[PDB]
Amino acid sequence: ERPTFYRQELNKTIWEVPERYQNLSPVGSYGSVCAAFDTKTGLRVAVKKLSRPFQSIIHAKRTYRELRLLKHMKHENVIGLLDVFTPARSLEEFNDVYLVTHLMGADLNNIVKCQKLTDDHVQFLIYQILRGLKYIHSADIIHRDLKPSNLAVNEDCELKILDATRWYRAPEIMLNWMHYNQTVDIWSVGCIMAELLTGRTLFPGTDHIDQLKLILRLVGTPGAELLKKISSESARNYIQSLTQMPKMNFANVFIGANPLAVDLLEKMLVLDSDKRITAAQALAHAYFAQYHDPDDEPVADPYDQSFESRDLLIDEWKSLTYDEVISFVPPPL
Ligand SMILES: Cc1nc(Nc2ncc(C(=O)Nc3c(C)cccc3Cl)s2)cc(N2CCN(CCO)CC2)n1
Ligand SMILES: CCCCCCCCO[C@@H]1O[C@H](CO)[C@@H](O)[C@H](O)[C@H]1O
Repeated sequence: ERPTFYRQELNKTIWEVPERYQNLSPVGSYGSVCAAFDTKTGLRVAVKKLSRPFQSIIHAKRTYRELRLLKHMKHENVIGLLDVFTPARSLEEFNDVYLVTHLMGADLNNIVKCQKLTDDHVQFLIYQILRGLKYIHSADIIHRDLKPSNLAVNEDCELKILDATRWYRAPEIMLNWMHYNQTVDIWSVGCIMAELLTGRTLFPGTDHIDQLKLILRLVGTPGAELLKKISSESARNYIQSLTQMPKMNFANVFIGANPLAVDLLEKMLVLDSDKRITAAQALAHAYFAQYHDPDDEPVADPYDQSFESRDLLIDEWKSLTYDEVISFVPPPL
């Protein structure tokens, strides 16, 4: 039943892992991650030892959250769990949690290299992002922090969504709006897509307020219909005092780009989050003609997020985490 574990010192703690995982090699330091080779599967994997997983109520809930989330994600364009383990033989000894994923070799900073991608290559990368987003959103989950560094790719350009840092952020998050919808991630995708087509950051704001300034120069100041939906007295009054800027014509901003790409960008980067295109709708858009397949753009099982409202003791989060470790089933090889 239980695999045989071995001990090895790695970034100044004692890691303890099943024999199947060979040649651990630190690559990052919440938790440290080593690259490794999984002899059972012939896969190169990332093994993450969680740091201080049950040191406080907050740590324990965070551990449980991360485990719950990774266990739920089962989709080609989203990072999944290959394995989860502990050296512990019972709940009473349970102090350590290790998570295992595919070892991703690069992210979308490394692929762009600040040089333009071809339009065919942007189609394939954005398609995959949207395919992953459809899945995530169908589980009633919002990513909230999509950016090139959270987008990992292999050598065949197969992409997985993972989880300056303000450049890809929807204006309503910059404003602390608090009732975010799923199209915040769509905003992020438009920013990424722009950058891939042009080789340049769309909105490289220097500071917080500068980020909003650059955003408004592209998409115009709020229209009459948007203004009706703003409950904040301070926001309305400040917005009403700005010199009204015209939304720019994206066709005369993204010069020589596929006009289908431009049309899609217009539908993603609408100031009004209620009027942004959804991921499912973006997949049906003619820009993705050569990739779109309704038979193979799957949705997720319902994801039970009720734990998030709960205030439980360290030992209760720990036992729930231990239940999740014990129930884990490896994906089909
Ligand atoms: C930090 C790092 N990650 C790499 N790949 C990763 N794949 C999966 C990872 C991972 O974190 N998964 C994961 C997640 C996402 C959540 C929970 C649990 C887990 Cl386990 S991290 C590669 C890499 N390289 C450094 C630079 N190069 C040397 C240059 O000569 C080689 C490549 N560096
Ligand atoms: C000065 C910069 C103006 C930014 C305008 C923010 C537009 C965001 O769009 C708004 O998103 C809210 C948050 O989810 C929704 O509740 C509103 O219905 C929607 O119109």
